[PDB]
This record gives sequence, C-alpha cells and structure tokens, in this order.
Amino acid sequence: QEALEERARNELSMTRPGETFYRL
Amino acid sequence: SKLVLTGERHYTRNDDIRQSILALGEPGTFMTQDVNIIQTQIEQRLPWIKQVSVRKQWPDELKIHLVEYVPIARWNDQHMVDAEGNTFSVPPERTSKQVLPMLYGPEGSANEVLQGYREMGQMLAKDRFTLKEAAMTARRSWQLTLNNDIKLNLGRGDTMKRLARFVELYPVLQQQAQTDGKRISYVDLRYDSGAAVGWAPLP
Repeated sequence: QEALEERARNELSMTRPGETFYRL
Repeated sequence: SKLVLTGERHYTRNDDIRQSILALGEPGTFMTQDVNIIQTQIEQRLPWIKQVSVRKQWPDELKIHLVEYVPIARWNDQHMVDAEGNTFSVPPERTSKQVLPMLYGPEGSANEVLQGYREMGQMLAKDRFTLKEAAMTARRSWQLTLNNDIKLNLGRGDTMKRLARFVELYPVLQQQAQTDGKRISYVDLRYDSGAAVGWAPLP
C-alpha cells in the first residue's frame, strides 16, 4: 500500500511528477 | 439531603451530576444509597472525569469532589489525551473553539505517539520550528505537520536524521519557493540522503 511507495522511494530514488528532488 | 459539588470544573456542568443521580434512584432523593454506585455511575456517564469521590457528611449532606482530565492534544480527532497518555473524550459542543495539537495513531498507541511527538518536537524546537500535528501508522511510519502547515513525510527510518536534513535544506527550499511565487506544501524524506518537495500556489 504505502509500504510499496516507501521502497519505490527509498530503494530506487523515485519521485512523483511535479516534485522537485534534492540530493545531498 | 443537600448535595455539595466541589473541585475545579472546566467541562462538567451541574446537570451532568444531577442527571447521573436521578437516572439511578428516582425523581426523589439519594441519601442512604451506596456511595460506591453513585461514584461508579458518575465515572461511566462522564468519561472526562479522572477521579470522583462521593462521601456522606452528616447532618444531611452528600459531598462530591471532582478531578477532570486535562487535554494536551486531540486524539485521533474526536477524542483527547492528557500529559500522562490517558485517553478520554468530551462532548464536542463544549470543545469546538479550543485549539490543541493533533495526534493520530492506532487504537492503543497514544503513549507511543505522545512520546514520539515529545521527542521530535524537542528537536524541531532547537531550530524554532513548532509541531502542530503528528500521525503514526499501524506500521509505525510518521508524518508531521508544522505550524507553518508544511507536512513532512518521515516514513519509518531514522526519523531523527531525516528531521535534521529538513532543517539543513530548509533555507534553499524557502529561497526557491520565494523565487517562483509558490509555497512549500510538503517534504518527503524517505530516501537515503535526499528530499522530494511538493509545491503549491500562494494563498
């Protein structure tokens, strides 16, 4: 459910259209 | 029979007590009833009362002393929690203009949520950010709402490192939203060492 979006987000550096990404 | 009502009362009004009594005896009165059932009835009809004592004082007097729970936050939305993690509720006609912080969690997690709210509020306070909302999932992922209405998505990981990253990055996110005439709407921290930002037009 939102577990999927956490891995999608954390494991691969994936976002959602419209969001800005910053990498430090 | 005289009935003497004492204690600091913020939510209870006198009809709450008299109704608890009449709804057990009759339209007539109350003296050599059991004080322990008058106490139990009041505990059950008034869930915001943390302690009530019922005591016969002669000549002819029944003395009731009340201690109310004191909320430090709304719990989920329709309930409330105090500073020790106790859960209670108050008819919302009597609380509809209060402004309290907002906690959310699964049904027995108030203490856990309140603890996390306390710890994380402490850290944000060191940089003059103040926490308006805090929600915890059954899986124990966290989302926070600042007083400036930015939401923060911390997921499940080291929530304190992600919290520190927001604070480090915040001045550029604010310069950037400053430049394009937008406002920051949220900051997703669920990455190894980055942040995804969603914007919103200026109110």
